[PDB]
Amino acid sequence: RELTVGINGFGRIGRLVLRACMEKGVKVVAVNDPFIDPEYMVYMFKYDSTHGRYKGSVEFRNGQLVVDNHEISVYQCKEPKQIPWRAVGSPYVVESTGVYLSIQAASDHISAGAQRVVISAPSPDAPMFVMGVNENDYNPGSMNIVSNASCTTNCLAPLAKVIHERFGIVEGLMTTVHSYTATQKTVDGPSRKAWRDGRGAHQNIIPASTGAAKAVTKVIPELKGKLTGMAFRVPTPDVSVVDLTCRLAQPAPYSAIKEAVKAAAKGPMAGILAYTEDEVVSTDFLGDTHSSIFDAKAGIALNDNFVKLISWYDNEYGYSHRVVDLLRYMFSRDAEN
Amino acid sequence: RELTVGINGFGRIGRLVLRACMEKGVKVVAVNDPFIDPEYMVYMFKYDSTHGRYKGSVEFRNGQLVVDNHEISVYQCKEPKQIPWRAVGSPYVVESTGVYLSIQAASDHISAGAQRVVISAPSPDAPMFVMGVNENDYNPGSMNIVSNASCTTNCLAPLAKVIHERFGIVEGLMTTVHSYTATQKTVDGPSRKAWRDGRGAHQNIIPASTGAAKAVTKVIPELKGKLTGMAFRVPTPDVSVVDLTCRLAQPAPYSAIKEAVKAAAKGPMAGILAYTEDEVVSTDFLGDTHSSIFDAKAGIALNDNFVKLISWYDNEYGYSHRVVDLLRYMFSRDAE
Amino acid sequence: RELTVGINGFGRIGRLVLRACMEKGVKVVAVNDPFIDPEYMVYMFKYDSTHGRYKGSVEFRNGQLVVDNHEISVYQCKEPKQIPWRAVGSPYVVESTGVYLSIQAASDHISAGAQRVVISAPSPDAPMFVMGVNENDYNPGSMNIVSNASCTTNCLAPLAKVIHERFGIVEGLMTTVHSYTATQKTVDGPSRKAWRDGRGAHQNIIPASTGAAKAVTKVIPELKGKLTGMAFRVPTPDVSVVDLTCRLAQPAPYSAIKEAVKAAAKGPMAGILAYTEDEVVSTDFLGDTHSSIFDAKAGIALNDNFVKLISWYDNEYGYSHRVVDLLRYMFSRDAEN
Amino acid sequence: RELTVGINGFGRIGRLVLRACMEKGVKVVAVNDPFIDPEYMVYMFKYDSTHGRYKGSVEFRNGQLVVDNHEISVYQCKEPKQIPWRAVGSPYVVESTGVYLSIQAASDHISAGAQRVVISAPSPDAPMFVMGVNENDYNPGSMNIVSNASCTTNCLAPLAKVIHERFGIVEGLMTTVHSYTATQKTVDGPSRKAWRDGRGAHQNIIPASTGAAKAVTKVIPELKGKLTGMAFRVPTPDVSVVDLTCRLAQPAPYSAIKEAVKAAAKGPMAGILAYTEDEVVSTDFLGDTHSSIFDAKAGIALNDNFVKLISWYDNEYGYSHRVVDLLRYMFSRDAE
Ligand SMILES: NC(=O)c1ccc[n+]([C@@H]2O[C@H](COP(=O)([O-])OP(=O)(O)OC[C@H]3O[C@@H](n4cnc5c(N)ncnc54)[C@H](O)[C@@H]3O)[C@@H](O)[C@H]2O)c1
Ligand SMILES: NC(=O)c1ccc[n+]([C@@H]2O[C@H](COP(=O)([O-])OP(=O)(O)OC[C@H]3O[C@@H](n4cnc5c(N)ncnc54)[C@H](O)[C@@H]3O)[C@@H](O)[C@H]2O)c1
Ligand SMILES: NC(=O)c1ccc[n+]([C@@H]2O[C@H](COP(=O)([O-])OP(=O)(O)OC[C@H]3O[C@@H](n4cnc5c(N)ncnc54)[C@H](O)[C@@H]3O)[C@@H](O)[C@H]2O)c1
Ligand SMILES: NC(=O)c1ccc[n+]([C@@H]2O[C@H](COP(=O)([O-])OP(=O)(O)OC[C@H]3O[C@@H](n4cnc5c(N)ncnc54)[C@H](O)[C@@H]3O)[C@@H](O)[C@H]2O)c1
Repeated sequence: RELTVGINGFGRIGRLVLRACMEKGVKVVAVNDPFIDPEYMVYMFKYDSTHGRYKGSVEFRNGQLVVDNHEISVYQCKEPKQIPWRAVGSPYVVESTGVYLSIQAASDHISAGAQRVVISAPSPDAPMFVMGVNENDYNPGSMNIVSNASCTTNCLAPLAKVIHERFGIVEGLMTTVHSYTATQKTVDGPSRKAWRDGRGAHQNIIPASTGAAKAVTKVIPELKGKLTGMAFRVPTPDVSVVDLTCRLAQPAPYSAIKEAVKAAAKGPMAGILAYTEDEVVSTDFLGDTHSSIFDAKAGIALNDNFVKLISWYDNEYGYSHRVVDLLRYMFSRDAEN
Repeated sequence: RELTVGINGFGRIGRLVLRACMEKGVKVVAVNDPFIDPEYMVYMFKYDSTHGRYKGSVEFRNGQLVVDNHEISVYQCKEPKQIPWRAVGSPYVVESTGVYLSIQAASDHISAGAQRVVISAPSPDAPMFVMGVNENDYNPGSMNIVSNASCTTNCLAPLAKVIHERFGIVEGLMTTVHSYTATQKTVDGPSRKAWRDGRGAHQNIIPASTGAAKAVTKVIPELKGKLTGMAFRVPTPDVSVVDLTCRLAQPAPYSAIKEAVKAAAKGPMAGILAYTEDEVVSTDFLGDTHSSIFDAKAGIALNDNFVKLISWYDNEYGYSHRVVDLLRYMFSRDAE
Repeated sequence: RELTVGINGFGRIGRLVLRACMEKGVKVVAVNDPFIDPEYMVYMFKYDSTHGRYKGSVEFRNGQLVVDNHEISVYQCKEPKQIPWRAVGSPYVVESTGVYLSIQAASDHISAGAQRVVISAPSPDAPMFVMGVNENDYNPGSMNIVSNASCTTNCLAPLAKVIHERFGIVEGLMTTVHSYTATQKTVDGPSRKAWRDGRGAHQNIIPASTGAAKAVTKVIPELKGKLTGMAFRVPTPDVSVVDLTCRLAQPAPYSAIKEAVKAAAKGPMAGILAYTEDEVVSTDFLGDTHSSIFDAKAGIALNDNFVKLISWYDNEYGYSHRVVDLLRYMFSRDAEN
Repeated sequence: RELTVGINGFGRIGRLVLRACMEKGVKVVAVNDPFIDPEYMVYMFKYDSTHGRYKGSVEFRNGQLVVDNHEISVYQCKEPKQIPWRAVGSPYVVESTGVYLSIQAASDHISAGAQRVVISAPSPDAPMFVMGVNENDYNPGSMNIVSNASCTTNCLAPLAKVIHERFGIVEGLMTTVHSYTATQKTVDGPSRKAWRDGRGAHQNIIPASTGAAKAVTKVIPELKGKLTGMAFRVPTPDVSVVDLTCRLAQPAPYSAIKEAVKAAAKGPMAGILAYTEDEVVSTDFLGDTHSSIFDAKAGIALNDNFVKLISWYDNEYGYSHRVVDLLRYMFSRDAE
């Protein structure tokens, strides 16, 4: 009768989800990754190029990963249907492999003994949630497979909600200037499904499609047809920034925009949306747990109804924190039985 | 009876202007830079981290830089009033130091012997020009000091002109995702006039100003109050991209946008504005001489009146070619 | 009765081998890569983040890649035994996939119709060659599967040959400061066989084992037991540098070392070993076709018998040129029938 | 009756020295930097691209920088002779500007009121110290201006001492693969005193000098003529690694090398020299306070008398901690 968590895919998100669970006191009972044995998991969790050394103890024994004296079972399965989730008492599962994105693909975790699945990416069909925006729409009795959307959606949606509710978004287009990720290549190589994404990640500014802005209209249905966008991948290893250009229905002097964002940050979006007026740059958000940090000085108003709003996000770390927040939220709701 | 060019500030722009002049047959008679001696100028011109080795001969002798057998006088002065422009026959001067941006600061070149000055950046008061957009407003009678605007302005203005003339820009905002430059720092250091610009250039996405925010509506006055924008400096050493989000007056389905850009690129803006449908990334424009290369596949439309348009530019190389094109244009008009 | 070439694995080396063949007038009859279709091959060959746009025409039609009007057959096979080399008249095959490194693995090309194979990497057992060092040891009648060693070996061996023959190498240890490659990761990810190599390539200086110095003693047997070394992978996308610290038998004033290197560069190692006294840095060798460029000003002599010698190499481009040179050499020798 | 510290040059080293002082309870009474005002110092100290946000409070008021409630006077002088060190009670001064390296240049601090000066770089003439190697040679009677050598010297000297004392270094040569620094350039620009250092720092592997080449045999005189080396600057923003290739007198099988380093790290060089057998890379040492971290698995031996030894260092952070350790050592010795 406590939340327990299983992680499938011990990657950037998977490992940082474990870090967040340790920080928040969420019990992780098992990790599955066929490419990382237990001894190697210790190394990959202990040392991080982006987020530093884990501040605590990491060891292995008895085929287990032991973090701050918490024993975590380690499985080595290539397919969700192979994973023995029943053995660790039917945990809530984070699907962070990147390759099981549909209800059908993720449902094999349920039949292998998972109580619920949270897909750590947009899904073509599983219901999507962004904490601070639409988590109340989760239904414990009808949804065992959900999605926590993307990092970009988690940055954009809270800001879009604040702005739309105060001023009215008539239409908006967004760009994210985004750090490279594990799907990209060190040098020019094959990416048949998205050719630009094969090009050397460290050498290039790379345009890339993203459903993340429209995704904000799955989580904020009033914005259907009113928001879309795209990405540029650039040579930084973490932290990204949303640039939202929108036309507003009611006049929105920039002072009124700042006040609305601050009010949201201090109140209902505390911990999700933050507000700064400092002269920040991307590294200043390494390790930041917010979904969206509004950059007051970087935005521009052409006029009272046409503005460019800028918001930062640690795409690895903020998102991993939201995965945990969504799990905890789901569990508190699922207690409705 | 012929165009001759002097360069003040033998930097990224100054050296690439000399390369462009060599490519386009324009005679450079002198280069001034107090921080680079002739023998050192050979090395800095011969080897380039971004644009490769100079394909030709580079030597020094008799206090001169010699490129492909052309002798270039080398001066070593810290202030424009010190430079002996009269000794090399009153050249047209490129002001590419970054620190003499006003008519007042640049006029010292004229009184030191320069025939004309082209400031290689936006100016608070000198008239600004973008080839393909407003060069015809140059008035030989009354403009001895001019500006070639900025690299971003040279990318944005040709595209904005095409879109505005075809569909009508009601309002627009732009971003440039821009390579780092010489004003930035390798590691966090002082930049009291722009604090974010001091932060390590290779480590950060850095919000910043763009010269295009102010310059674009000087060169296209009809857009005054309808367009501005900002930059993010990112960890690439050259090539940048404009992302222009605009609301349009006339219906602008994306097929019509593509046909409008193509027409401009094949016609009046040939050599200035190009058009691609290839799956391009920033390195694909290293050494491209165009001002603006419209990326058809990267753009997105929300609807027929609200669109995001993407256009690339080699911020060092395209702009340097435009400096040379402006000089040749001025010289031809000065014969009136 | 002309050299014809088949490429297996159209990667950094595979594509740059095709560029070199075009430059040198070597006929490439076919390319095989299961991850790159013909239309996508056009794109990957045309545009290069490191070496610029291909200067010529690239098109596809009739299931073929057409470069400067030369038609090249394109195959899409995952295993060497699947490739129809007989269909294109028994070419000499470049094995540049990175995954068929042994005589046994590469021999399937022979049974599929390849006349010879050149493995574009060190082999555990195929005989290895470095142009300018030991190519004369190739035997047309006994070797159908050979190796062109590695980029580092191709840089080190020519210099080591010059120095050993003039002064005598008593012992030497080398480091290569080397650009990242396709085997590395954009962000921290799994590399179970070599853990450091999983760490983000763009963020880190990464120590990495290399058999490349000892490899110089397979190609220069007199140096057995006398040379080994290691690598640091660093955040550049191409071009690397050898730093060889050696104790010499005969006194070797640095002026005598420079003269020996120059004599080799102007004479028997022309096109293989070059010599500069300019104030060069890594980008200055992008596109350089030499195996080894000796940096006169960067080296140090502690004394007449103990020195550190520095030599540059474009690891992608120089090596790709040597693959072609070795093919042409093999073919001229194989004419012995 | 207590150590007080003044910092001249509030740069990478100056700010990280203030961080180290805050961590180690050392009182900083003043900071001087003509290029950073108090309000700007708050920002530059609070936010760090490499080492993260300062974990504490940072404010300005009354012309002062206030860190965790400690008031620090802020001066704005361009020359040491201008700095009012007497106003803050004759502090021990860190000279971390990079431009006052000689006894003669640094002595102006003494005549302006400094009790002592620690130059944060090798000096042509001031006596140089490496903690764990030769600090005992400091003579309070006769050394008011000293140097803490360089970061590479602080990595190399402790390891060289251990190896030489155990096995005897016959001869050695070293390389440091070193992160870029503030002296380097974002894009190819002028560096007339060291041409390769002008080339774009983020694009290139750059051969360069290391302060350790000359400094190591000043701090370990027994190695004079037996050790020198060079650097390659590469595209990382912090952390560097020494690669020491030496011929040894006594048999040195690699197991014995490991036991010798371990013994030093656990004993007399605790906090200075560390020892790891983990599969480490450069980022793993961000924020490490040790001078030298021996990488057991990365090294290689050709034979029992010829070996290559690898040791890491956070060039910014480890060195800044050593500056503070040297100041505290000097202060304790000055009580004699
Ligand atoms: N990195 C980001 O910024 C980010 C942010 C939000 C969401 N996401 C999403 O999170 C998911 C993972 O992203 P990542 O960045 O962590 O990628 P990653 O490549 O770092 O991690 C994927 C992990 O999954 C493991 N794996 C692969 N196949 C597996 C399988 N069949 N079974 C079990 N494990 C398998 C890999 O070995 C690896 O450790 C993706 O859907 C991604 O879109 C990423
Ligand atoms: N780099 C770009 O992308 C780009 C593009 C368009 C325009 N610009 C503008 O061009 C100008 C030069 O920029 P850059 O990127 O070439 O900078 P840079 O730092 O590379 O070049 C400036 C050069 O001026 C020399 N210099 C400095 N002070 C001088 C003086 N007082 N007198 C003579 N020479 C002096 C320097 O030694 C250096 O060689 C700036 O105004 C910049 O805004 C830059
Ligand atoms: N890049 C260098 O600096 C360098 C230099 C010298 C030698 N090498 C060696 O050359 C070889 C290739 O290196 P690379 O850098 O070009 O790697 P790469 O990853 O860029 O290229 C490998 C190519 O092989 C293809 N491939 C993968 N599996 C295949 C298969 N089963 N059949 C056919 N094709 C397949 C991939 O799709 C890819 O295009 C490796 O052995 C490498 O060690 C690399
Ligand atoms: N960065 C490293 O890894 C490192 C390590 C060890 C030692 N050092 C040495 O430390 C010194 C500082 O290096 P850094 O990397 O901190 O450089 P830096 O450029 O970051 O810092 C120098 C600071 O001095 C200030 N300054 C410049 N001129 C001044 C003057 N005349 N008076 C007062 N302040 C002035 C600058 O505004 C800047 O804040 C150099 O001697 C360097 O060799 C650097």
